[PDB]
This record gives sequence, C-alpha cells and structure tokens, in this order.
Amino acid sequence: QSFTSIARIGDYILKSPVLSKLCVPVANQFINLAGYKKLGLKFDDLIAEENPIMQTALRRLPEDESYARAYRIIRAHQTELTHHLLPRNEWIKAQEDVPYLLPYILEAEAAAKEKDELDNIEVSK
Amino acid sequence: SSLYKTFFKRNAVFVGTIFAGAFVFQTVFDTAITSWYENHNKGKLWKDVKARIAA
Amino acid sequence: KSTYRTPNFDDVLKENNDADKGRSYAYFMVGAMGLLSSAGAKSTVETFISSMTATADVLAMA
Amino acid sequence: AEVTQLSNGIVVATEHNPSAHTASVGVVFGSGAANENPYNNGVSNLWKNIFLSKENSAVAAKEGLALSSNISRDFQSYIVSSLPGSTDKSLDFLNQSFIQQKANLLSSSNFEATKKSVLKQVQDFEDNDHPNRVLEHLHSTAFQNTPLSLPTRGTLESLENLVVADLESFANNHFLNSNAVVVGTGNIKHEDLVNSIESKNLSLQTGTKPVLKKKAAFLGSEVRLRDDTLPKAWISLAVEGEPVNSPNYFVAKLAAQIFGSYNAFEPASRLQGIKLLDNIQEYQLCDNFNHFSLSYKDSGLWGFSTATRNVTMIDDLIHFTLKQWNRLTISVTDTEVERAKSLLKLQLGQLYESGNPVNDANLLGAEVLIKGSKLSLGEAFKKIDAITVKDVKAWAGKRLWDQDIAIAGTGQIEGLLDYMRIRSDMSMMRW
Amino acid sequence: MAFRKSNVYLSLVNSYIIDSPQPSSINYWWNMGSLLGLCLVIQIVTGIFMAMHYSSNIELAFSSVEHIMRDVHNGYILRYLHANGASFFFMVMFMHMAKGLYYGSYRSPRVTLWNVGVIIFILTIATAFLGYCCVYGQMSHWGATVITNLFSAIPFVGNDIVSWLWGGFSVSNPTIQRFFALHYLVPFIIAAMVIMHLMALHIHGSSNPLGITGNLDRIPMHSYFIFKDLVTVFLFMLILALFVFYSPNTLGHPDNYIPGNPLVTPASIVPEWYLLPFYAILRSIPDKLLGVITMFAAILVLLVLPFTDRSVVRGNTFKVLSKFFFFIFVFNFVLLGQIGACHVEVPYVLMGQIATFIYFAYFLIIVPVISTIENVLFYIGRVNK
Ligand SMILES: CCCCCCCCCCC(=O)OC[C@H](COP(=O)(O)OC[C@H](O)COP(=O)(O)OC[C@@H](COC(=O)CC)OC(=O)CCC)OC(=O)CCC
Ligand SMILES: CCCCCCCCCCCCCCCCCC(=O)OC[C@H](COP(=O)(O)OCCN)OC(=O)CCCCCCCCCCCCC
Ligand code: HEM
Ligand code: HEM
Ligand SMILES: CCCCCCCCCCCCCCC(=O)O[C@H](COC(=O)CCCCCCCCCCCC)COP(=O)(O)O
Ligand SMILES: CCCCCCCCCCCCCCC(=O)O[C@H](COC(=O)CCCCCCCCCCCC)COP(=O)(O)O
Ligand SMILES: CCCCCCCCCCCCCCCCCC(=O)O[C@H](COC(=O)CCCCCC)COP(=O)(O)OCCN
Ligand SMILES: CCCCCCCCCCCCCC(=O)O[C@H](COC(=O)CCCCCCCCCCC)COP(=O)(O)O
Ligand SMILES: C/C=C(C)/C=C/C=C/[C@H](OC)[C@@H](C)[C@@H](OC)[C@@H](C)CCc1oc2c(O)c(OC)cc(OC)c2c(=O)c1C
Ligand SMILES: CCCCCCCCCCCO[C@@H]1O[C@H](CO)[C@@H](O[C@H]2O[C@H](CO)[C@@H](O)[C@H](O)[C@H]2O)[C@H](O)[C@H]1O
Repeated sequence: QSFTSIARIGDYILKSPVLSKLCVPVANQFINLAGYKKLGLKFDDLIAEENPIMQTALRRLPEDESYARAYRIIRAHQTELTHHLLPRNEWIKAQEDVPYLLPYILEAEAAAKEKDELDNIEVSK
Repeated sequence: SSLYKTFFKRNAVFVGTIFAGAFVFQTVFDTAITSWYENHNKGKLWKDVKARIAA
Repeated sequence: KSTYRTPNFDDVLKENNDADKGRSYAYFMVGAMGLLSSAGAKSTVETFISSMTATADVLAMA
Repeated sequence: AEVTQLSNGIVVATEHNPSAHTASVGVVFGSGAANENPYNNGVSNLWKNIFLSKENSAVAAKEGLALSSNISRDFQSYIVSSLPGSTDKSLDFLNQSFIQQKANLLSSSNFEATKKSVLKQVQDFEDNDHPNRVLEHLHSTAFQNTPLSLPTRGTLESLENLVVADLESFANNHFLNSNAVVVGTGNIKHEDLVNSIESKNLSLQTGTKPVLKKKAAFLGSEVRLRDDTLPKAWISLAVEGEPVNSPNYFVAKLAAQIFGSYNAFEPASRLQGIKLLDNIQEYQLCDNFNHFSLSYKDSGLWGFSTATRNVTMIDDLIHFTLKQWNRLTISVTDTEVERAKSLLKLQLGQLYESGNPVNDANLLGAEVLIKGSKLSLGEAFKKIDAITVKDVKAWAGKRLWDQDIAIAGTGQIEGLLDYMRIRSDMSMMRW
Repeated sequence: MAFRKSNVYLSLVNSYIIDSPQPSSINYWWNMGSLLGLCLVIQIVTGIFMAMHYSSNIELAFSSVEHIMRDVHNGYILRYLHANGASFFFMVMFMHMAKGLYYGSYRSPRVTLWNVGVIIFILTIATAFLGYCCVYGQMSHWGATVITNLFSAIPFVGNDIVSWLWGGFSVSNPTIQRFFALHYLVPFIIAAMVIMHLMALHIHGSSNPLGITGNLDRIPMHSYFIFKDLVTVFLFMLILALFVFYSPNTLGHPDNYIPGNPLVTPASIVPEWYLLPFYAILRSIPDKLLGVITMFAAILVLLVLPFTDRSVVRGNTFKVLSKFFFFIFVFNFVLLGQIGACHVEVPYVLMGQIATFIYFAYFLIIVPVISTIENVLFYIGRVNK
C-alpha cells in the first residue's frame, strides 16, 4: 500500500471529528501495544526499505537525521538480541515519534506517479 | 528461393508451423517406412505366411 | 594501408541475382532441423512414457 | 522559402529573406566525394581548401566578402557572402575564381601549401575525431566497393599522391554548367541577381556532361578499429535507409526521432519521453547516443551512434537499443508517433529556417540539383502529420525487422559482441 | 588473500558458511533451515543404507522391511531413524514455513526464495508419500490407491493418467517398483532445489525479527551461528533419539504393520499425521473434482501472500491484530489436522468446512484487510492532521 493512499484515508479520518474521536484513541493504544518505542525506534524506522521509493527517500534525508536513524536501528538490534528492552528514559516518547521520513516518501511517490502517467498518456488528435 | 518465399516471405519458420509440420511428418513418414519395410520383406511376414498356409 | 579500403571479399560474396538466396536456404535448413528435432523429441518422450504403461505380461484379462 | 528558378543556359536559384542583413551567392555542383574513385579521393576536399587559401581570401576580404565551401557526398559548394548591396562584387568573385584566377589558385606555391594543410587536417581527424571517424567507417563498410564508401575528406594515402593535374581533371569533368546551379540566399531579389549574371556571358567548357559509374549498394558488414588506449568505445550501427526523395523519406526520419538523441550529462536530456532511456540509465550504459536517418541519391543509412565508458556492458547497450527498434514493427504506440511528429517538425524548422544564408544556399543548391526545386516546409509538415502507426510498422517491417546491419567502432570495443549476435537482435522470437 | 577466499571450491564454503554476514539479531527461529539440511542428510543416508536390504516387488516389500527390522545389524535403528526422521522433517518444515509467515520472509525482495520453498514443500510431501508406499502395509496400499486416484479428477485424460501411474489395473507390482525408483530419485531433486533456495537466500541474506535492514550490524556466520546452530542440532538429535529408541511407533499407524490387502480397506484408515490438514480440506468439499482442487489450492495459495500483504512494514513483531490472527491461523491449522483424524460425522464435518474457509480467508481476506487497517492505525496514531 502506498503512503499517499494511507495518508488520504488517514487525513480524512483525522479531519472528521466523529471518526477522529472514535479511531485515534484505538490507534494510540495500538502504537503503545506495538512496543517499538520500547526498543528506541520511531515508526518511520520500521518501514521496509528494499524498494525504489524508500531508497530515494533515504537518499534525500538530511545527513544529521540519517546518522540518528542509523543509531536507533543499531541500538535496537542489540537490545533485541539481548532479549531486553531499553531503560524507560531511552524510550521514544510520543512527542518524538515524528514522521520524519514521510514527507520524503510522499514526494518520491508523487514523482513516480506522474512519471508513470506521462509514460502512458494517450493523445487526442 | 521463390519456392520458400511464397510460403514464408523472408521470415524463418515459426515454432507453431514447426510443431504442426512435425505432427504431419510423424504420420506420413511412419506409413512410408512401414510400407517400404513390409514390401521389402514380402513373403517372410506372418501376414504373408497366414494367407498362404491358411491355419 | 588505409582502413577505408575494405579487403577483397569477392570469393564469398554472391552476385546481385537474388539477395534472399542465402536467407531462403538458411531458413529452410534451420526449419527442417527444427522440424526433425521436434519429431525426434516427441517420439523420444513417447518412448519413455509408454515404457511405463502396462507390460505385456499383465494385460491378461482372466 | 520562396521557390524562384530560371534557366537560360545557367540555372539560377534564389530565396528572398526580408529579415536578414546579409546575402550569400555561390555555385553548387551536383558532384561530391561519391563521384570520386579510391585514388583521387580527397580531390574535392582539396578544391574546397584551395578556394579558401589565404591568397584567394585576402582578395575577397578587401572587397568585404567572406568565403565558404562545403564538400558533401552528392554535392559541393563554393559560397561568397557580403552585405545586401554588394551582391555584384560577389558575382565578380565567382566569375574570377572559376574563369580568371583558375591558374593563380593552382600555382605550385599555393597547391603545395594547401596540400600540406589538408594532409594535416585529415590526419588530426583520423587521430582525434573518433565519433565522426567511426561514422565515416560506417559508410566505408556499409557501401564498400560502391560510390558512397569514399570519405568526404579523402584518405591520407590518396591525398599525398594527388597533384595539380588531378584537380583540373576533376574540375573539367565536374565543374560544368549542366552539373551546376548558381544559388543566391539572404535578402537579394531574383531579378537583381539574374541580371547581374546575364551581364557577363561566355561559357568556358559548356555543353558537357559528368561521367557515369556503378550503382550504390548496401552490404551487411562491419569494420572494427579496436584501440585499447582510448578512454571510450565509439560505435555506429545501421541498416539500409532511404534515398533522398523516397516514398518513406519522412517516415524514416520520424522513426529516428522516436529514439532520438541523448546526452547523459544534461538534466533535460535524461527526462525525454524515450522508452529506451528507462533501460540504459540504471547502470548508465553510455555517455550519449544519437539516432539518424541519412539520405543520399542512391541509398541511405538508418541507425544510431553512441559513446560509452561502460566497457563491460556494451552488449546491454546494443541489446536494449536494437530491442527497442524491433518495437517499430510490432508495437510502436500512437503517442510515440505523435511526439516524433512534433519533434521532427521542430528539427526540420531549425534546419531550413536557420537565420544563416550560407546554410540555405547549400540546402537550396543541393535540393534543386536533385528534384529541380526546394521542398516547402509547409508541405513537409503535412506529410509528417499524415503519418500513422501503420505507416511506421510497414516501414520497419521492410527496412528494420530481421535485416542486415553495418557496424563500425573504435576504442575499447572488446565488449562489442560478434556480428551474428548483434544481427540476431534485429528480430524477436514468436509463435 | 586467504586460501578459503581464493580457492574455487572453498570460497563457496566461505561465502555461505564462514564470512556470510548475518543480521546480529536473528533469533532461534532462524535455526530451522540448518535443521532441515540435517533432516535431508539423515533421510538420504539412512535410506541408502536400508536400500541395500530392501526389495520393491509387491510380494517381498513388506517382508524386506521386516528383514531390516530383524536381521540387519542396527537395522531397526535405520528404519526408526528414517521413519521418525520423516516426521521431524515435517514438524521442522512447518515451523520454518510458519517463521516465514510471521516475519514476512515471503515479502520482497525474497519472493523467489519463498516460491522455490513452496516447490520444496511439494516435492517433500510427494517423496514422503512414495516412501510410505514402499513399506506395503495396509495404509501403504490404500494410500497409494487414494492418492494416485487424485488424478482421475482431471477431465478426459484423468483415468488414463491413473492407469499410467499404476502401470496396470490397480496398485500392484509395477506400481510399488516404480514408486521405490521414484522415492530414490526425488530426494536428489529436492537437494538440487535446496541449492537454488540457498542461492536466492544468499543474494539478499536473511531477514531479522525486527523486519528492518540488517545492513548496519552484521556478524560472521562462523563461530556465532556455527555454534548457535549446533545447539539446535543437538536438541533435535536428543528429541529424535527419545522417539527412535523409546517411542518409535507413536507417530505411525498400526495398520501399516499388516501387509497390504487389495480386497480390504481397513475401517481404521487414517493418513499420516502431517498430511491430515490437507486431508481435512479435501474431505470438506462434497464434490470429487472441487475437493482435489481445493486441497491442491491449499498449498498453492501460499504463493499469493507476497501480494495480499498490504503492510508497509515487514513482519508481525509490532502488529497486534496481525499477531492475533497469525495464531488463529496456526491453531486453525492444528484443528484441521484433528478434524482429519476424526470420522466423517456431524459436528466435525461443519467444523472442517468452517476451518477450511478460515484457512483460505486468512490469505485472501484477513491478511489484506488487517494489514490495510494497521497501516492507517500507525499513521493516525501519531501524525496530527
Ligand atoms: C517434535 C519435533 C520437534 C523438533 C524441533 C526441535 C528443535 C526446536 C527449536 C526451538 C525453537 O526454534 O524455538 C525458538 C524460541 C526462540 O527463542 P529465542 O527468542 O531466540 O531465545 C531467547 C533465548 O533464551 C536466548 O538464550 P541463549 O543464551 O542463546 O540460550 C538459549 C537457550 C536455547 O535453548 C535452545 O535450545 C533453544 C530452543 O538455551 C537455554 O537456556 C535452554 C537450557 C535448557 O525458543 C523458545 O522460545 C522455545 C519455545 C517455543
Ligand atoms: C501449509 C502452511 C503450513 C503452516 C502451518 C503453520 C505450521 C504449524 C505451526 C507449528 C508451530 C509454529 C508456531 C509458530 C511459529 C513461530 C512463531 C514465531 O515466530 O513467534 C515469535 C514470537 C515472539 O517473538 P517476537 O520477536 O515477536 O517477540 C517480540 C520481541 N520484541 O514467539 C511467540 O509468540 C511464542 C511462540 C508460541 C508457539 C506455540 C505454537 C503452538 C503450535 C501447536 C503445536 C502443534 C502440536 C499439535
Ligand atoms: C528442505 C527444506 C528446506 C531447506 C533445507 C531450507 C533451508 C533454509 C535455510 C538454511 C535458510 C536460512 C536460515 C533460516 O532462516 O532458517 C532458509 C531461509 C528461508 N526459507 Fe527455507 N528451507 C527449506 C524449505 C523452505 C520452505 C518449504 C519454505 C517456504 C514455503 C522456505 C522459506 C524460506 C524463507 C522465506 C527463508 C527466509 C527467512 C528469513 O530470512 O526471514 N524454506 N531456508
Ligand atoms: C527427503 C528424504 C526422504 C524422505 C522424506 C523419506 C520418507 C520416507 C517415508 C515416510 C517412508 C516410510 C517410513 C515408514 O513408515 O516405514 C520411507 C521409507 C523408505 N525410504 Fe525414504 N525418505 C527419504 C529418502 C530416502 C532415500 C534417499 C532412499 C533411498 C536411497 C529412501 C529409501 C527408503 C526405503 C528403503 C524405505 C523402506 C523402509 C522403511 O519403511 O523405512 N528414502 N521413506
Ligand atoms: C547436457 C548437455 C547435452 C547437450 C549439449 C548440446 C548443446 C545443444 C543445445 C541445442 C539448443 C539449441 C537452442 C538454439 C536457440 O535457442 O536459438 C534460437 C533459434 O533456434 C532455432 O532456430 C531452433 C533450433 C532447433 C534445433 C535445436 C536442436 C534440438 C535439440 C536437440 C537435442 C540436443 C540434446 C535463436 O535464434 P536467432 O539466432 O534467429 O535469434
Ligand atoms: C547440512 C547441515 C548439517 C549440520 C549443520 C550444523 C552446522 C555446525 C557444524 C559444526 C562444525 C564445528 C566446527 C568448529 C570449528 O571448526 O572451529 C574450530 C574449533 O573447533 C573446536 O573447538 C572443536 C569443537 C567440537 C566441534 C563439535 C563437532 C560438531 C558435531 C557435528 C554434528 C553436525 C552434524 C576453530 O577454533 P578456534 O576459533 O578457537 O581457533
Ligand atoms: C552438489 C555439489 C554442488 C557444487 C558446489 C561445489 C562446492 C564444493 C564444496 C566442498 C569443498 C571441499 C573440497 C575443496 C578442496 C580444496 C583444495 C583444492 O581445491 O586444492 C586445489 C587442488 O585440488 C586438487 O587437485 C583436487 C581437488 C579435489 C576436490 C575433491 C572434493 C588447489 O587449487 P588452487 O585453488 O590452489 O589452484 C591455484 C591456481 N593454480
Ligand atoms: C534424453 C535421453 C534420450 C536420448 C536418446 C538419443 C540416442 C539416439 C537413439 C534415440 C532412440 C530413442 C527414441 C526412438 O527410438 O525413437 C525413434 C525415432 O528416433 C528419432 O527420431 C531419434 C532422434 C533423436 C531426436 C531427439 C532429440 C533429443 C530428445 C530430447 C527429449 C527432451 C523411433 O520413433 P517412433 O517410436 O517410431 O515414433
Ligand atoms: C508418482 C508420484 C505421484 C503420484 C505423486 C503424487 C503426489 C501427490 C500429492 O503430493 C504433491 C499428495 C501426496 C498430497 O496432496 C497434495 C497429500 C497432501 C495427499 C493427502 C492425502 O493423503 C492420504 C493418505 O496419506 C492416506 O493414507 C492411508 C489415505 C488418504 O485417503 C483415505 C489420503 C487422502 O485422502 C489425502 C487427500
Ligand atoms: C530440448 C529438445 C526440444 C527440441 C524442440 C525444437 C524447438 C524448435 C523451435 C524452432 C523455431 O522457433 C522459431 O525460430 C525462428 C528462428 O529460427 C524464430 O524466428 C525469429 O528469428 C528469425 C531469424 O532471424 C526471424 O526471421 C523471425 O522473424 C523471428 O521471428 C521464430 O519466431 C521461432 O518460433
């Protein structure tokens, strides 16, 4: 599933007071149960990267955040291999669980979509 | 050769026509060989001996 | 010698009779080879396949 | 593009251009490097250079005239440029260089100096201009033992064997009224020129005809100039194309526009709507490529040229390119054809609607020598629009699909597979 | 460079077993592959040595297995190792496959790895079938009979294929002799397929329990994993030994201790345990043709997973809904097996039909629906607007 699609559905719900009051709480619960923050990872660190869109995005990510991502990943594999969790003071907090890569992903997705449309445009003489 | 070009017009023969030709050949060739072989041994075959010595 | 002067190939080059002489002969040969190989393969596969069908000693309908 | 033509012995051709500021007058002969033989090859190039010799140029400079000369395969040109009013001084110069100073240009001191210069010219070209050198060898092998095989600049071997006599021999056989068209481009009027010419008379070797020979032929072949010390691999590959003024002249040029030209280093070039670009950019198969549809009197060449530093993946470069060509026969899309129509028009426009008069002179002269008149851009655009997908497929099935090719290349070409492998890619398997 | 890297043969050993960069965090579930390699070797070695005292003739088959049990020195060890080994082979392959399901191992770029695996599963089941027939007990005869007849469901040529497979009018001498010939063949094809499996595994390396790139922290195969695998090698051997010497027949069927009889199908007939779920699936469809199709589709549907999983992350580790349904699936699979072991009776029939639907719905409905929902949940649970 494309992030454009995920965002479209997600924004729609997030803008709707009725749906938003109903879903978001369930989603917050889901993310806490997911437990990746206890491993010190942000959600965007979990996205499978073995595809062109993600490679483009990870290429464009600024140097400093890229080094930061690398650390969270390495630290996580180590924690996971020891079968422990990180001390609470190292858990990613909700405020920190920011969609840092998402904008780069959406940008890459839009460019590929346009390129696909332009590659298959029909002409009306 | 014009005899070839009339059927294939400068193209090579396609698999479909190849497989199709193999099926025809397989039957035509078998009949030809069997007839020649049987005719060459006329008299020695059981059929031949069965007609004469009607047993 | 100038590389622009191609050496003599007249001993193998056919004259301006029929340009598809080489082609037609080539395609007929390859077609016949393909044709015969297919018949061969088909009969080879059928030879092995049939060796698995009921043997002469078990076809007895008592 | 106003078609103005008149005959009274000499065939005069002009083309008025309101916006110009300058004018160009000259003579175009219907003979070129193709009208030569292996031994006098380079004679035309030689004539071009003596016409541009310092001596004959200093004369034209004082009169406020600039000199131009172009040696092609089916023709040659000698053009004089000046201001819109000095058109008469131009004619005095042509009348001089081909009737008066005919001997002054062929003096021992001048000939030897010119011969030494073109000798050094052609050598630097064969040593350094790899893409054109290879394109030249494409013609050499594709049309071997036929007229179109001789390089326009001539060869070193034949060049150093040329003497003053050869120039004259050629000149007497080719610089003739029946094989000539006086051209006038820029802002000069038809009558203004026709009267300035009619002023003078005489003839000087008139009523003659150029010699005849053997008919040009395409031979599926290749020539490999491997040089491992060069940094790239330059190659040109093509099939028998369309001769000038052929029913498929435009379809062939349109077909070449579909695959176009590319330059890996230029951002916009990387974005062109060319399918082939999806396949070659990943592993960067080449630094550049350019498709062409070369047309001559008896034949033509349709194919492409390319340069690459990717010496280990040349087979993929060639494979993907020829694989795209197959598409013209079986699956070229409507929108590919439409994109080519637009881009073709634009290119023909930039060629014929150039601001430069010397270009128009060469275009005008060459065209009237063959079809008697110059092709109007408006009629070309209509023929281009009339082209359909069916037209393209029919053309490729004849000229491209499973047809012999001509190959030429130099440099690090170890990775360029044998003829038969390349040749096999001219078609696809099917049921 | 080191001889292990420069030598044409050793460099292969080095790249796959020594310097191979493993994700630092792969857990014990990643030990199942090395275990399947051990199984194949165990199966082949024991089979060959038994092959030396076996007779495929339908009249000497059963007694020759009895001859291996009684007269061959350590023969009963060879047979129990082979027989129980086959069972362990399937329990380990089921865990290996389940590991794949749970951690999204089937996802790109490992699709080919997964597909070749599905090929291996099919060959392994066919091999096991052929081997069981060679014993020529009651279960062997009727199993050969039922399974070959599976092909009679093919329209038109169906019955000819079956006569061709049998080589006669019914499962008989020519059937057992070719089945033993084929039983000997396939293990070598599986090995060939295993090599292809490893070739696909090698270009992408193994995945890990986190489902993210392992590129930032790899540790060599040699020592770390060579010794970690040894741990499971010994536990596998210990447990197989417990069954082989102390409970060698609890995983089999007593009916296979009775020589095959062409005139009597035992009322107590039951397929080998590892085939029970597929058996239950087929038994749920009240139509001959549709029954075999659905059963075969039960294996082939494993091929659709790379496309039905819409998740933007690989693996179930951080997904509550996916984790819950993964276990529903696993337990549904065990129930399908238990249903298979029961008779075609009222409560059981409907349960099987329901469990069969749950099995297919997991791949075709639940996975794509739940994954799509989780994608959105991860999004709205943090992004503000
Ligand atoms: C009938 C036929 C059966 C044949 C199959 C036989 C082989 C079975 C394989 C078992 C398996 O794959 O289970 C894997 C899970 C995952 O575990 P994990 O997250 O990676 O481990 C963290 C470790 O404690 C790290 O700890 P460790 O330092 O490596 O030592 C671990 C432990 C390993 O024990 C084993 O043999 C593994 C099963 O050694 C001990 O302390 C045991 C002392 C008695 O291990 C479990 O949770 C087991 C429950 C399913
Ligand atoms: C054709 C298709 C065939 C496929 C069918 C499936 C095969 C049959 C199933 C046989 C056993 C397979 C069990 C499931 C496979 C292993 C599952 C797994 O990988 O679990 C990992 C999980 C916890 O690991 P995590 O990495 O997610 O922990 C988070 C750390 N931050 O670990 C856990 O949650 C604990 C594991 C609990 C296992 C209990 C299994 C129950 C199996 C019944 C046994 C059958 C005997 C009758
Ligand atoms: C004879 C049987 C088989 C052998 C020897 C075998 C062996 C292996 C080995 C050595 C590995 C690497 C370590 C591991 O993850 O365990 C592996 C990985 C894998 N195999 Fe198999 N395999 C077999 C059958 C299968 C089957 C039947 C499937 C799938 C239907 C399968 C799917 C996979 C996948 C997806 C991986 C990658 C797991 C990951 O890295 O996440 N294999 N296999
Ligand atoms: C992937 C490997 C193999 C598997 C899964 C497998 C499986 C089986 C199974 C399930 C049986 C019946 C077990 C019983 O209840 O007695 C069997 C029997 C047999 N297998 Fe294999 N087998 C394998 C490889 C081999 C090989 C390579 C050979 C041949 C060299 C072989 C020879 C035999 C023999 C002789 C029998 C009859 C004796 C017996 O009943 O154990 N097997 N096999
Ligand atoms: C285990 C090894 C034993 C055998 C080694 C011998 C190697 C020969 C393999 C022959 C494969 C030919 C493929 C050619 C191809 O694909 O080119 C295709 C053309 O194929 C054909 O024209 C059909 C040839 C049909 C005859 C093939 C012989 C039949 C097989 C006989 C049994 C051999 C064991 C590419 O053609 P193109 O060059 O025009 O693009
Ligand atoms: C098809 C796959 C089947 C089996 C897969 C399992 C993979 C593990 C193989 C074990 C080889 C260990 C060699 C260690 C080595 O060379 O390091 C040597 C050290 O070896 C030792 O100390 C020997 C310990 C005893 C090894 C136990 C034998 C295992 C029993 C075999 C059962 C497997 C069927 C390098 O040692 P160093 O690094 O300290 O200098
Ligand atoms: C199903 C098989 C799939 C095929 C994959 C093959 C992988 C082989 C795995 C096992 C490797 C173990 C044996 C390798 C032997 C290493 C020594 C060696 O290569 O020394 C060789 C000489 O070997 C021989 O003479 C006989 C080799 C017979 C091998 C018998 C099995 C030295 O070769 P060297 O690399 O030094 O050559 C230098 C260039 N002049
Ligand atoms: C793949 C192993 C088989 C290789 C055998 C080749 C040795 C030559 C003797 C062939 C005799 C066996 C068949 C026979 O008796 O048929 C005979 C005809 O044989 C031929 O034409 C053989 C030519 C070989 C062509 C095969 C190409 C390779 C087959 C690959 C299959 C995928 C008789 O035919 P028939 O039963 O009458 O229809
Ligand atoms: C020459 C080679 C041949 C013919 C290979 C054939 C391969 C076939 C399939 O493997 C791919 C097949 C083994 C596989 O189906 C996918 C299994 C799950 C079949 C499951 C199976 O087992 C039974 C069994 O074991 C029995 O024992 C006494 C009895 C049985 O009914 C009474 C069955 C049965 O009703 C079924 C469906
Ligand atoms: C392993 C034993 C099995 C043996 C079975 C034998 C298989 C025979 C296949 C024979 C022919 O297969 C056929 O080959 C010819 C080339 O020869 C292909 O032709 C292709 O190449 C030719 C040659 O440049 C082109 O003229 C043609 O337009 C093009 O389609 C044709 O599309 C394909 O269908």
